[PDB]
Amino acid sequence: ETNAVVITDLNPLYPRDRDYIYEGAAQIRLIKQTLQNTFPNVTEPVDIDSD
Amino acid sequence: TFKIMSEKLKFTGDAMDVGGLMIKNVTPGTGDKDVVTKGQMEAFMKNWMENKL
Repeated sequence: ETNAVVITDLNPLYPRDRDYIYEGAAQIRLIKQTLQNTFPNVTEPVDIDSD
Repeated sequence: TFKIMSEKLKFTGDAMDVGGLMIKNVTPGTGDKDVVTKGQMEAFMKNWMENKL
């Protein structure tokens, strides 16, 4: 499932259905590292003020 | 920058900063302390109290 993406580029239309999905744990690591790289500062991000 | 504005939580009328915005570079828009200097030049040097007044 690719690997080196840190620009919030996660392809969701290329998995597979009968072969190995022994990457769902690895997907979680890939998802987590993308989130950490984009915003490496998260303690209480209520600062949206949607209005 | 993000963390400080979080404690604000009241920015609804755009900026509404509690400071005085003590920085600016140029333009007849936002006014620095040079407005007073600009005013006296216009009032004295060229508009009201001209030379030989």
